[PDB]
Amino acid sequence: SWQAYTDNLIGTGKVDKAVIYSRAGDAVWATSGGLSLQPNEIGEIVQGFDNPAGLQSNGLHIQGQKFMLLRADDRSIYGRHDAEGVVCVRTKQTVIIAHYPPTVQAGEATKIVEQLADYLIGVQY
Repeated sequence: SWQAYTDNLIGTGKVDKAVIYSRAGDAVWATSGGLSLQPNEIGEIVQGFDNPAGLQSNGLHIQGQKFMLLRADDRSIYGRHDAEGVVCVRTKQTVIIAHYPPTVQAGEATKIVEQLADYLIGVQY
């Protein structure tokens, strides 16, 4: 029920768009809210989990829009563009990317996406 995860994320209202890619970033397993990434944009994000150097320099591009990297480790990468942002989290088999609008506080968006990541990870995904 990959679709249930993304739908339930946007259902919370803390995230307005979300996509679950395979870890390799080569397959869309679920999408909600029409978030669309170009093949190279998803390639940059996937790599960034291992080496955020590039993302620190050029920024995160989501649908052509540029997001500044804020935080980045082996599992999470957070970005911002004015009052809106993007949360990218890598699990064992997927890469989740979610967008939150200006009407939402980064802390709430982040927490809800991270909680899905906790769930999938504890279940081998």
